[PDB]
Amino acid sequence: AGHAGAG
Amino acid sequence: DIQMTQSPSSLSASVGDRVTITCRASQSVWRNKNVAWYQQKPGKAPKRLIYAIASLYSGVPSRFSGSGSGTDFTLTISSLQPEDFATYYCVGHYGSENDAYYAFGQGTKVEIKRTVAAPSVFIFPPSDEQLKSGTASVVCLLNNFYPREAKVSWYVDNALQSGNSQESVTEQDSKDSTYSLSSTLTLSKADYEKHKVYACEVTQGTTSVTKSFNRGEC
Amino acid sequence: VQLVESGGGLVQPGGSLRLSCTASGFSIDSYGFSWVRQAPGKGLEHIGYLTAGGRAFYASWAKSRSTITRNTNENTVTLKMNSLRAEDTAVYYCAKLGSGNPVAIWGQGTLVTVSSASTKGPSVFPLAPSSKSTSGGTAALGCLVKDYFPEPVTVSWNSGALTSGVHTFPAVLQSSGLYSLSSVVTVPSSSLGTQTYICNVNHKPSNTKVDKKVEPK
Repeated sequence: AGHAGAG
Repeated sequence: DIQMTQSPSSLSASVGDRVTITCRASQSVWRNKNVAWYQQKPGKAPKRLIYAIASLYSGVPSRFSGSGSGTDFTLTISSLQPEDFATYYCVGHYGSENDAYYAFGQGTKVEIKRTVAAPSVFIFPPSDEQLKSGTASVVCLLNNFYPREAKVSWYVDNALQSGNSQESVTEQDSKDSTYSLSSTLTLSKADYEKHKVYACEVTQGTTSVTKSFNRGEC
Repeated sequence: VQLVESGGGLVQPGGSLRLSCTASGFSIDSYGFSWVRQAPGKGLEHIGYLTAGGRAFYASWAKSRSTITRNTNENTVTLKMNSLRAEDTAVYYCAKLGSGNPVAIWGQGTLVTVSSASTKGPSVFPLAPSSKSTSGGTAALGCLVKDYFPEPVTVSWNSGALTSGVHTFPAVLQSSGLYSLSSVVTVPSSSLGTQTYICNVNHKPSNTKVDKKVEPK
């Protein structure tokens, strides 16, 4: 995704 | 945990020079792509110039460019301009699917090299309004000079003052790259009225300039 | 698309800060938002990140004292930090940092001063130009803004219509614990009899504004 931590 | 180290911490360059600022990441960034470059001018909020390592934001002049790979990134100003005086920060994004972090570099101040310019020196007596409250502030203004280093001394009836003045300096002007400086001499009203000649002396290199006034004459 | 920031200002040591940013033109739930701070004259420091999915991750130094939440109903994101010390005095920003995506939004920033001193409005005094120039056609004038707390004061000239040659110096901390600064402008001396010069001093922490006409002599 565009950023980390999204799952 | 995560660190980004910029280099140099500061630099001085002339108008038209090519400026390179590097930023070194302690780990791999998210997708090896989430690195942005920010620019902060005096008294302003940070403005983003580059994102995704090398993408130029539409509001930013094209003389800015980004590059790099892995954990070493580079911001490049192809032709330095006076309005480019600022502190520059890299910012990286890190983590996993269950971790998200950002880290800033410590910043790189970009100073503008420029020809020497002698200051216009103004001296202000305390206003009658301030004297009504028992305190006298005498202000000496050094306007639009370069370089930064300058020695400012106060004299009250030819007596050198010490410990009763404070100085404030602007950062480089975004148009002509000069500095300005104020020096404020704080006396009590009783002290101010006991003396006649007030003078501020500015020394730069081989030149000294002294501006003075006599209390109670205009 | 805007992100308006609110809260902060003067906080006592051991107290807490609460800062909010209200999105306008979009919904807070659609982007991840960081909180960043910058102590006076220092660099930028990341506090924590709230993903678009609503998960909060904090930097190590901030984990034990910081909480970042968001209210989808009010369309706001919020930072809370407790056990404040003087080392926490800084300008705080909410921001989608745009590290690898074209979208980036920042709040205007708000200075949080951690101190036990009380608020005090400024005294403004004129730095009057002499009626006859002594600097070859150029005359200097300004306003001395003295004895206020906390920061900041903003200064403009003629309500922002005069910006050329204006120098608003950084505040200096006096031995009294109060701040002081000067704002000066160089103008043509032939304009001294024609043009009105008014400094506009705004000290929001004390809800005080001062407009002073600086006249010759």
